[PDB]
Amino acid sequence: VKPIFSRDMNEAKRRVRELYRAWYREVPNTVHLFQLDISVKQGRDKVREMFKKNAHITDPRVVDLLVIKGKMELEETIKVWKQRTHVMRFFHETEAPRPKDFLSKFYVGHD
Amino acid sequence: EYVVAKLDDLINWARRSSLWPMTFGLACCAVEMMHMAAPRYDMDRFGVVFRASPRQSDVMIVAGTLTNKMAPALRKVYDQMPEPRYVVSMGSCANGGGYYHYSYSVVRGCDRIVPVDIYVPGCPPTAEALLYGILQLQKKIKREKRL
Amino acid sequence: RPTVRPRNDVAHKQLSAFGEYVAEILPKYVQQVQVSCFNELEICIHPDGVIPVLTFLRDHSNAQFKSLADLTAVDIPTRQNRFEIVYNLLSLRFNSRIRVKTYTDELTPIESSVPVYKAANWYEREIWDMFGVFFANHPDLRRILTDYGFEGHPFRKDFPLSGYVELRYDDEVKRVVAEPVELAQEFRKFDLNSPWEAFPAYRQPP
Amino acid sequence: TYKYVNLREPSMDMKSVTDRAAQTLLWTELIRGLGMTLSYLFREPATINYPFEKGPLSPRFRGEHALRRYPSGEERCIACKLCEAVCPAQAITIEAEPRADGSRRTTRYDIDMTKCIYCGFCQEACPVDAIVEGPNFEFSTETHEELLYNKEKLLNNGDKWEAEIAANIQADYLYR
Amino acid sequence: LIEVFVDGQSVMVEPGTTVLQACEKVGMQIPRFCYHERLSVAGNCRMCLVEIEKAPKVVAACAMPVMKGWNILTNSEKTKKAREGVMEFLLANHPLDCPICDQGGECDLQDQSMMFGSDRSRFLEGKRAVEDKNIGPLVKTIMTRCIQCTRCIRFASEIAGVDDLGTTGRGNDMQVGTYIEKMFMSELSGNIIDICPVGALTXXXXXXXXXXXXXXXXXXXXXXXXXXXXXXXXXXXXXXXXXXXXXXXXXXXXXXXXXXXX
Amino acid sequence: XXXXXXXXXXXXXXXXXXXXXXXXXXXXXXXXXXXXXXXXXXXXXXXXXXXXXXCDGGGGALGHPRVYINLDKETKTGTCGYCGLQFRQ
Amino acid sequence: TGLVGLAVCETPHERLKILYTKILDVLGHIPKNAAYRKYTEQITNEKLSMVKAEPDVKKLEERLQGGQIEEVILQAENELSLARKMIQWKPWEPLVEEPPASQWKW
Ligand SMILES: NC(=O)c1ccc[n+]([C@@H]2O[C@H](COP(=O)([O-])OP(=O)(O)OC[C@H]3O[C@@H](n4cnc5c(N)ncnc54)[C@H](OP(=O)(O)O)[C@@H]3O)[C@@H](O)[C@H]2O)c1
Ligand code: SF4
Ligand code: SF4
Ligand code: SF4
Ligand code: SF4
Ligand code: SF4
Ligand code: FES
Ligand SMILES: [Zn+2]
Repeated sequence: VKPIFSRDMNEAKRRVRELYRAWYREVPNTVHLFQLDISVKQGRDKVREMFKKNAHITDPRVVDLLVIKGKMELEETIKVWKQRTHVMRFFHETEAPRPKDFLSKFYVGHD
Repeated sequence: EYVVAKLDDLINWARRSSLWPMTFGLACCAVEMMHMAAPRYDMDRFGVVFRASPRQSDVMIVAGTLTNKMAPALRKVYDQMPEPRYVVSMGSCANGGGYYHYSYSVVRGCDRIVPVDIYVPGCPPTAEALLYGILQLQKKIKREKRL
Repeated sequence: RPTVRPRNDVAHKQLSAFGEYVAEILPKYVQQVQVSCFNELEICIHPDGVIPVLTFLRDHSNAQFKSLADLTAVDIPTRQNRFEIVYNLLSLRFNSRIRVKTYTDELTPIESSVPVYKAANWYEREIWDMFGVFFANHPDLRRILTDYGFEGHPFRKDFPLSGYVELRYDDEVKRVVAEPVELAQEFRKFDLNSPWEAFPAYRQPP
Repeated sequence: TYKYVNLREPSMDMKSVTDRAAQTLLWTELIRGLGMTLSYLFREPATINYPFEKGPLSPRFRGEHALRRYPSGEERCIACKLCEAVCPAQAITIEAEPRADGSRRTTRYDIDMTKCIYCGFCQEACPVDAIVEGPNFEFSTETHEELLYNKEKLLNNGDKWEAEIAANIQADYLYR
Repeated sequence: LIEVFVDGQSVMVEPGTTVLQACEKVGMQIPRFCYHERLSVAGNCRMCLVEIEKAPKVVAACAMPVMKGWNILTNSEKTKKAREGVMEFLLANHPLDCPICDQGGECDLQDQSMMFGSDRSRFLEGKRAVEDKNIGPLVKTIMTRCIQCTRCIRFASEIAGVDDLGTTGRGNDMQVGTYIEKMFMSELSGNIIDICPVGALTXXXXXXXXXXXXXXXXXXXXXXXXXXXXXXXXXXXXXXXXXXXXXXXXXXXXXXXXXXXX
Repeated sequence: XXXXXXXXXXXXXXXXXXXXXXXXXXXXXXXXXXXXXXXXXXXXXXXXXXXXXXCDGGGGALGHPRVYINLDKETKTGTCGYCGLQFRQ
Repeated sequence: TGLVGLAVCETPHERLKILYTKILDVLGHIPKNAAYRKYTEQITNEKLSMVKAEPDVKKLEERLQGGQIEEVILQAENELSLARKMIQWKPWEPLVEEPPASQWKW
């Protein structure tokens, strides 16, 4: 069909599963080889919240592009690349962070 | 009382004599930084030595443009430097992004990564104007550790 | 005209022969649209087969190009199909410049030019970086000009010039260089666009 | 055009082989290379010490920005936003208000030195010739705040360089 | 309806349709100075001169209708020789205000010199200046910058109601002023500054505050005065200073309220 | 003229009960000399012979585009767009 | 004598004749109605006549090459690969692919 991408509907879901195992094994390895930073358990919780935002699945075309991107930004650790605890860090350290409420945001006055 | 005030100037004279800068080739500014070596305008062995080295050097010149890729890279160089360290932001890109600025990749100000003591405003920072940056650094060192 | 005209058309009819010669083969698979203006030739190619077009012009008895050197891509949101990957080709034996274009939206993968041209793989990484177009059967697709912790694709007209992650503080944390801060200085949006049409003949009827 | 870099066998037989072998057995050409720097040592060096001697320049040179004025008082800048739009760095900002009564010449006038890549474009785009680039080198600060130029003021303080600017512009009208 | 081809392409038009009105259907805008939207059709400039397929003299677009099936070219050889010439006549007696002038980019005459008129040179020596006309609150009027046309003259007579602007002389001395020293009435005459193509009549409240270059425009309906819709407001960093009338089909007849303009 | 401590130059306000201004405390703030445009009125008005006069700073050397100024009204003298120089008769 | 390129300048005649006769047969396997066979054949036959007439002359190498026989041999070496790829992937013989959307002007 058009266009190919990589997988058709059901096959695209199992490509995410293979991607999930490869990244789950690296988070204990990126403590001793990289840096302690936060925690091994807290690093694994960062994985689950990342896939929840990506969880929609309507077409295999969108899913396949996420796999290629998932084998790049999460690949920035496996083959040993320089980051120095600045790159590949997803969580905000200095975030305020803002909340969504008609009493909290309106008191600060924004938009 | 009199010996205390005069000995402090003698330690400050040691840095007034010689300053070893870092040779960062991260700019068009770096070619003008190579004009400091060019005989017509020289601080070479007047104070400047082009040996550089990441650890032995006292001064580091941030030459021009810095990207978000080089932002963690230049920071770890600053940590390797000894305690008497002076940072010169030679070039308009180093001062706050001469060009680009509003761009996605270029870091604005350099002070967001590494604190700056002496600012040089010039894009093609003329070697004549570059001579001020080292001479002002030598003049700025006045008094260190009273008590 | 003495200073007003750059060059008179003389090789324009000679270059128009190429506009017929490749079109004499007449594939719906390859040819489609042939445009020739200002001593230059432009061809756009159907997404299904890009590699067979690139194997052509390479070698060939009539015209020898070989060098498929420089590789660009166009971002335009006017059409239903978004991106336009543009190949700039040069001949050493023949001494001529021809253009190869793609018309597809290419959010869905497109065929790679790596088996035909060796230096094409480095340019293919840039298109995946800036525009976000994946190349099928590509060896080593790695980020070059983008940051290691960069989200999205930096060139697309859908998002601003400043971006989302751009400002990098140091402040409170001893070693970690900041990322989530988003604010930058105000880029003044110029609304300078001249009234009246600039040139005749370029005007299209609604 | 062809020039050829390859020598294509300099040695042939007996006489041509021995001298090509002599330079590799001992040195000769290294001693000949030693003589190049030897004569280079004796000839006088072209060196300029900055606090006393000064380097060569030109009648038209761009450095630190300074806005000029008319011989009989009056600020020469007319407020157009002309130089604002040409500026490729967008370093120059201008907001204009009427001056007391009648005259309409500026209020906000900031030129960033954190920006500005130095073109002379603002010098060229100006119809009244307000910003004229003077021969400037001396500028060194502790902060960005001290470096970026305020609402005219410090730009108007370029009177110390305006005497040179008036001399330099006399070599500028009907260009060179 | 009779059809007549303009620039080879055929376009259907009404029997009493103007030449410039017929040009709009073919998607081509002729160089204008005397309006076609709402102001009455009048000559008194001869800029919109177009050459027919078989005609010795060029006819004005504002006055002459198409009527019969005749071919008219917009990018003709005679038209380009005309357009470059008339621009030179307009600028032989023009005071040169462009950097100081309140308009700059918004000025219609400024664009037409760049688009149509002769660029390389303009033969001129000695330009006449007119004395400043009296004006009340809105629009700081300068008679020198005025090109002496018929746009604001008919605006006071037809659109505004109360007539004030007219003719004062004969040659290159005729002013567009009121002749007698009297301030202009309010009502709806505040929109007269937006009508004029040249930088002669421009709002005194927002004069020299911001140029046309570097100003972000946004369309919004006015709160003050009922039945007011579509009015462009220029941001130009932080606080909005200039508000101009935006084109509307039914809500407003391309004229802002005097209370809303200030 | 100066308000409290800081001197006003080319129409500028210092601070409302000292809140905004804090940086100019250790270092002295800049001030343009004679920025009140007193030198504009100090120059004497030149007499005109013709109905319209052309203005120039100092030929093509000094930056002044040529503007013609009309003299018709007896009250209030006419001045050019670039200069504060006034003309009568 | 040696060529400037990495390809070794070997004194070999009729080597060009074998490769140019081989490619003519490959073209007459699958495409027949296509213009690709009809146009490429008459250029190759024109070049083969120059080789038969001129015996090891530099003027024969100067015709449509002018970079010796080594550059002309490279043109024949990749010609067999180009003909086989054109025979495998149908494009010249068949035309049935969909047309693009109506937009071109910028
Ligand atoms: N972890 C703990 O130790 C701990 C536990 C409980 C509570 N705290 C509280 O947290 C605070 C920690 O601060 P710290 O000890 O980290 O500060 P610090 O390192 O002593 O730094 C204070 C600085 O202020 C200057 N300074 C202070 N008093 C001065 C004077 N009279 N004259 C001149 N210079 C003076 C000193 O400069 P010079 O050196 O040049 O004079 C010094 O560099 C304390 O105030 C304490 O109440 C700390
Ligand atoms: S300031 Fe100018 S010379 Fe220096 S790096 Fe930036 S663009 Fe290059
Ligand atoms: S510097 Fe010149 S161009 Fe810029 S606003 Fe002033 S007068 Fe106009
Ligand atoms: S020199 Fe260039 S960058 Fe600097 S203010 Fe002038 S136009 Fe802007
Ligand atoms: S009316 Fe238009 S062309 Fe004439 S000076 Fe004013 S802006 Fe320039
Ligand atoms: S003021 Fe404007 S609209 Fe009125 S006559 Fe003059 S140019 Fe025409
Ligand atoms: S624009 Fe038609 S007569 Fe003036
Ligand atoms: Zn003047």
